[PDB]
Amino acid sequence: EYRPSKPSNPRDDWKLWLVVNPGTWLMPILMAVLVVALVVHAFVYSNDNYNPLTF
Amino acid sequence: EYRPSKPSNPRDDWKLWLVVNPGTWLMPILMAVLVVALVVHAFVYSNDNYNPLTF
Amino acid sequence: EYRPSKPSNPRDDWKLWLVVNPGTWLMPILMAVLVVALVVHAFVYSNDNYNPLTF
Amino acid sequence: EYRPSKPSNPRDDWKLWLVVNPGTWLMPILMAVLVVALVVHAFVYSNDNYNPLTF
Amino acid sequence: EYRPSKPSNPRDDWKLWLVVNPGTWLMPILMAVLVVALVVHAFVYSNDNYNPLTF
Amino acid sequence: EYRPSKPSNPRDDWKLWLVVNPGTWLMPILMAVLVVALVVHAFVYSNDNYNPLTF
Amino acid sequence: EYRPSKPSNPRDDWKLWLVVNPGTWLMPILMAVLVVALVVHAFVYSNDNYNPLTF
Amino acid sequence: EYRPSKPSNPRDDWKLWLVVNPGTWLMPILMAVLVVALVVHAFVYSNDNYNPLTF
Amino acid sequence: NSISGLTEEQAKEFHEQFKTTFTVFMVLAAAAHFLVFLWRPFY
Amino acid sequence: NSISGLTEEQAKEFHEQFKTTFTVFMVLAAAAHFLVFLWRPFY
Amino acid sequence: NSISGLTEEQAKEFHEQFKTTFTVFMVLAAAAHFLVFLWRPFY
Amino acid sequence: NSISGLTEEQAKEFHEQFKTTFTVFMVLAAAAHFLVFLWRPFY
Amino acid sequence: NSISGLTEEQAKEFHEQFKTTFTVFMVLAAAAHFLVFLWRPFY
Amino acid sequence: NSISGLTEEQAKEFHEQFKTTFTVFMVLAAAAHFLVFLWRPFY
Amino acid sequence: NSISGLTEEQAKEFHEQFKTTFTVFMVLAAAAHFLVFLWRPFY
Amino acid sequence: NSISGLTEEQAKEFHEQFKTTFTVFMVLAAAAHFLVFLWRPFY
Ligand code: BCL
Ligand code: BCL
Ligand code: BCL
Ligand code: BCL
Ligand code: BCL
Ligand code: BCL
Ligand code: BCL
Ligand code: BCL
Ligand code: BCL
Ligand SMILES: COC(C)(C)C/C=C/C(C)=C/C=C/C(C)=C/C=C/C(C)=C/C=C/C=C(C)/C=C/C=C(C)/C=C/C=C(\C)CCC=C(C)C
Repeated sequence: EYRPSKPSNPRDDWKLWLVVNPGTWLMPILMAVLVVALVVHAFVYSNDNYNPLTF
Repeated sequence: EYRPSKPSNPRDDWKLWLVVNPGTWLMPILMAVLVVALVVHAFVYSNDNYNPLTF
Repeated sequence: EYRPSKPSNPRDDWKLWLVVNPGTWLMPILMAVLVVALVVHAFVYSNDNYNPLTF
Repeated sequence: EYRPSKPSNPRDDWKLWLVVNPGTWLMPILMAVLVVALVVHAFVYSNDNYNPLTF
Repeated sequence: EYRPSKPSNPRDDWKLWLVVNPGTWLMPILMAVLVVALVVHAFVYSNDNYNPLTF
Repeated sequence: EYRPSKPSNPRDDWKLWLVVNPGTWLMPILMAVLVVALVVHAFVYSNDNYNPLTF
Repeated sequence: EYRPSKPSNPRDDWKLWLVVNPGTWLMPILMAVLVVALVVHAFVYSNDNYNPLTF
Repeated sequence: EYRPSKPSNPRDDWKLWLVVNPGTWLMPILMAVLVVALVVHAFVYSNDNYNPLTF
Repeated sequence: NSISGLTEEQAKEFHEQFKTTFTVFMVLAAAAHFLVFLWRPFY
Repeated sequence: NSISGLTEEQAKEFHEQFKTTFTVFMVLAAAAHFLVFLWRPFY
Repeated sequence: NSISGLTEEQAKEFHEQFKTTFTVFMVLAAAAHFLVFLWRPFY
Repeated sequence: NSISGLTEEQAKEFHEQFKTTFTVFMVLAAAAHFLVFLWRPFY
Repeated sequence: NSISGLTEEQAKEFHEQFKTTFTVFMVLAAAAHFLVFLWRPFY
Repeated sequence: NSISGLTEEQAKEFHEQFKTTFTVFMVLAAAAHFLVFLWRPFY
Repeated sequence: NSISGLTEEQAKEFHEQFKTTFTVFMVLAAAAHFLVFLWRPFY
Repeated sequence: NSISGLTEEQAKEFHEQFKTTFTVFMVLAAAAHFLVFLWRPFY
């Protein structure tokens, strides 16, 4: 029956927003990225060599 | 009464999206995978031998 | 008054989906199972004998 | 004015589902029980005497 | 203007369910109590004197 | 244009429930207070001098 | 096209509640502040010098 | 077919609120920023040199 | 026009079962505390 | 047309029970602090 | 007009399966406790 | 047609109580900091 | 008038795929346990 | 027909206050960093 | 009348992009594992 | 009849801003990695 055409990326990337409503998901996406930044900082900051706290 | 036919995978895999609305679930799926990547990194990074922090 | 018949399992197992809408619950079920796998890995991986990090 | 009759348990137990919609609550109930099993395992597994990791 | 009468407890306790819909809140209430039991167990179990793990 | 009159507390306190629907918020309020009690207990119980575990 | 006038604070502060419905957000705001108080207490209480537990 | 014009920032920044309803998202945004402040404080405060607790 | 949406009759019937179950939970908890005290005294 | 949807009468009746229960909670908490102080003084 | 929205018949049928599954879960848990006790006694 | 759904009058009345309660919270917090400083100086 | 809203046919079709996928997951998990046991025996 | 449901006018007015508050937050944060640096240098 | 609400055509189109992106993610992950193994062997 | 509810035009306009902001975030992140490497080399 119906066969989908192969998508071309990044040309077709905008079609993400035909699935994902950014009204609902943009802030959760940005919060998810913030969580990653916090977790990465937690690991790197924990090494005394890689943190600014020198006093 | 009605007996379901045996599905063929991966041919019938697209039928996941007849159950799971990707409008609702794509971002949670990707966040779940991100959480896995963070947890895997937490375990591996914790080993000093497997992390780039060398200073 | 009305008395329910004894169910036969696994014959009647499909009736779970007459109660639980997989549209709502399939992804949470799979995420719950993922959480179990992460927690099991956390315990087992924590033992140095059972993890691949050998360098 | 109205006085409720004393319930008889377990005879009247099925009336739980007249209050709690299992469509909404069955999966959360099962996830809650899973969480208990994980927490119990965490405590017991933490004792080296009670875990299979022997290598 | 309107002045509320002093309630009599436990006689008026059933009026909780005129505010709190148990359809929504009974399972969360029971899960909250479960969480308390888990936390209490975590503290008490952590004392080696108060746990059954003796092997 | 319109200027609000200064409220008198505790006389005007009942007006909280004109903003906050206790149908939605009473159980979350009580759960929040429970969380505080658990956290306070966690800190105090952690001191061996302030816990009943004497065996 | 339309250019917004510069707001005057604190005169225009009440306009927060034209954006944020306190019916939805007052309890979450107060819970957020409670969480801050718990976290601040956790840090300060952890210092033996700053806690009342003297026995 | 349709090609979007390149946005100019910060001139077009106000268009965020055409996507993100601040009625829903302002408090979560502010809570997210609070969480960052708590986490940053947790790391910095943990260093004895950078905290006021001197007694 | 109750806040919960329950009738008086529903609230009273719900409360009657709640009290029954709560009472049994408390009796069991009391028994548990008694046994734990016999096994390992506290205070 | 209240933000909560409650009538004045509902808010006042709710508040009256809240105050009663809150008061008993606080009295019990005060008693608990008194007993804990007798058992193990603090400060 | 049930709080859940279920009919009596639905609640009873649901309960019948719940009891069946719960019973098997408990039997399996009992077996697990027996085996763990043989492997590593507790108390 | 406010984003929140509140009228101007509701927002202003809400804000007036918020400010009152916030002010008392801050005064109490200031007193708490003063007492804690007397008990255990910091910095 | 199912609690889930699914038809019998939908529930049965859903269940058939669930069983297939579950079975493959379990077979893979069994293989994983076999390999891990060869690599590092447990018990 | 905006995704948020806001009018252009609402979005612009919201943005104007956001920018004002954000600016003051950043100025205060900058002052805080200056003071903390004087108290305890970092780097 | 799908459980998700998607048409067959939407599900198939969605699946086609999912597979494409998933495939690239897996290829990148495989490359990452290769590089990490060269940098720090495991097992 | 999009899954998201967005028009093609809305999705494309949204994507155009997303790409712009994402690009600046990545450039800043790249600069941050460069500076951190100068301050404290890694690997
Ligand atoms: C830690 C020190 C002691 C110990 C001291 C105590 C003490 C003291 C108590 C417990 C209690 C419990 N302990 Mg213990 N316990 C120990 C070690 C364990 C171990 C273990 C791995 O070693 C486990 C798995 C448990 C497990 C349990 C649970 C069965 C129970 C908490 C239930 C609950 O969550 O209520 C909270 C959750 C809810 C209320 C949610 C709903 C749960 C159900 C639906 C309750 C409805 C009641 C209904 C009427 C039951 C009808 C059935 C029949 C009449 C029985 N204990 C050791 C030996 N334990 C408590 C108990 O017995 O409660 C009665 C209790 O007071
Ligand atoms: C840690 C040092 C001390 C100790 C010092 C204190 C002090 C001080 C206090 C407590 C309080 C409590 N302690 Mg203690 N406590 C200790 C060890 C324990 C142990 C244990 C495992 O050893 C347990 C299980 C507890 C348990 C408890 C709870 C019963 C209570 C907190 C209830 C709550 O969550 O309020 C918060 C939750 C809510 C408000 C949610 C709703 C709960 C219910 C519905 C309240 C409604 C009130 C209503 C009017 C009650 C009517 C019934 C009858 C009139 C009684 N303590 C040791 C010995 N404990 C507190 C208390 O007594 O509060 C009154 C308290 O002030
Ligand atoms: C820690 C000390 C012991 C140990 C002692 C015990 C004891 C004692 C018990 C377990 C139990 C379990 N253990 Mg163990 N266990 C150990 C080490 C492990 C390790 C490991 C990595 O080493 C793993 C992965 C597990 C895993 C498990 C699970 C299979 C099980 C908990 C299921 C659950 O979450 O119920 C809670 C979750 C739910 C109820 C959610 C729904 C789950 C399903 C759908 C249940 C429906 C039942 C249905 C009728 C099943 C039909 C299928 C067939 C009839 C089988 N154990 C060591 C060796 N283990 C428990 C068990 O066997 O339960 C039966 C149990 O009592
Ligand atoms: C850790 C070092 C010090 C200490 C130093 C401080 C300092 C400094 C402060 C506190 C504050 C608090 N401390 Mg302390 N505190 C200590 C040990 C304790 C112990 C303990 C177990 O030992 C406890 C239980 C507490 C408990 C408390 C709370 C009563 C209070 C935080 C309330 C809150 O969550 O606001 C945040 C939560 C909200 C705003 C949510 C809503 C709460 C209510 C509804 C507020 C509305 C205000 C309204 C006008 C009140 C009207 C009533 C009357 C006018 C009183 N402290 C030790 C001795 N503590 C703070 C305080 O006093 O705040 C005023 C404060 O500044
Ligand atoms: C800790 C000790 C051992 C180890 C012992 C085990 C054992 C034993 C097991 C695993 C399993 C897993 N391990 Mg391991 N594992 C180790 C170290 C690792 C490391 C690492 C960083 O070193 C990683 C990344 C992993 C990762 C994994 C996952 C691939 C897998 C758990 C999947 C899951 O979440 O199921 C739960 C999540 C879900 C079910 C959610 C949905 C996931 C998908 C969609 C499942 C659908 C199935 C479908 C039919 C798949 C079709 C595709 C093809 C047929 C393959 N392991 C070390 C070497 N590992 C488990 C496994 O293989 O499961 C099959 C397993 O039994
Ligand atoms: C943010 C969301 C809304 C808004 C909603 C509200 C609401 C709601 C309220 C206000 C209130 C105020 N708003 Mg406003 N407000 C907004 C935007 C603004 C802007 C701006 C330029 O954008 C400004 C200038 C203001 C200004 C003000 C103040 C006039 C007032 C708060 C006074 C106060 O808290 O002290 C500052 C207090 C602190 C910074 C904390 C102090 C704690 C101290 C430091 C404890 C430590 C002591 C201890 C000893 C430590 C040792 C010393 C240390 C080294 C310091 N708002 C936006 C539009 N605003 C409040 C008000 O009007 O009250 C009457 C009020 O309730
Ligand atoms: C850890 C090392 C240093 C320290 C170094 C710093 C540095 C550096 C900073 C702080 C900042 C903060 N520190 Mg500190 N701080 C220390 C110890 C403390 C202690 C303590 C228990 O000892 C406490 C309670 C605090 C508390 C605080 C907060 C007041 C503030 C973070 C607010 C926030 O959450 O923004 C994030 C949350 C939000 C944005 C949510 C909304 C909050 C409100 C509504 C903001 C709106 C702004 C509006 C215009 C305000 C109008 C009012 C008047 C103009 C004032 N610090 C020690 C001494 N601290 C930060 C700050 O000052 O920010 C301005 C900051 O940059
Ligand atoms: C810990 C031991 C090794 C290490 C070994 C590995 C190994 C092995 C892997 C990673 C992987 C990752 N590592 Mg590493 N990594 C290390 C240290 C780091 C450090 C650090 C602070 O030092 C950071 C920030 C990272 C960061 C990363 C991420 C870029 C990536 C996980 C992405 C993810 O979340 O997928 C999960 C999240 C999602 C799938 C959510 C969606 C994310 C996007 C949208 C994916 C869509 C794919 C799409 C087609 C991309 C198109 C763009 C271009 C074609 C590139 N690594 C050290 C040196 N790292 C993984 C990877 O490369 O995946 C490809 C991987 O397999
Ligand atoms: C730990 C070792 C190093 C360090 C190495 C790095 C490295 C490497 C990086 C950071 C990055 C960051 N670091 Mg650092 N960092 C250190 C110590 C700190 C300390 C501290 C207390 O000492 C703090 C507070 C920070 C804080 C920060 C953030 C400003 C930033 C992460 C933002 C984020 O969450 O993106 C994720 C969150 C989101 C994407 C959510 C949305 C955030 C906003 C809205 C982004 C939109 C972009 C838009 C175009 C901005 C326009 C404005 C102007 C053009 C600037 N660092 C030490 C010295 N840091 C990262 C960065 O610079 O990113 C650009 C980065 O790559
Ligand atoms: C029409 O008629 C109707 C409507 C039907 C009538 C019916 C009415 C009914 C049924 C109506 C019921 C209404 C009912 C049950 C009310 C019940 C009300 C209670 C029980 C109040 C209780 C509050 C308690 C608070 C706030 C507590 C704050 C604590 C705080 C902040 C501590 C913070 C602590 C720290 C940070 C320190 C941490 C230090 C460390 C970690 C060391």
